[PDB]
Amino acid sequence: PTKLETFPLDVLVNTAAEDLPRGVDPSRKENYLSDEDFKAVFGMTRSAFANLPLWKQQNLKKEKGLF
Repeated sequence: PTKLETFPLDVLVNTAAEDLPRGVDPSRKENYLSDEDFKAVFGMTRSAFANLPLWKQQNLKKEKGLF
């Protein structure tokens, strides 16, 4: 599929739900971070993060303003 559009970390964290770009799945904001931002925010690979239980992915994101 087409490579996902990336958005700055500050935009994904600080945008009202109603104003979120239509192409962003609000439950998977991490997928729209650049690889650099994902690494800075989570400190692990995308696949390692995806292997954590869903509730743990969400809980980590909540504190980080991404869920």
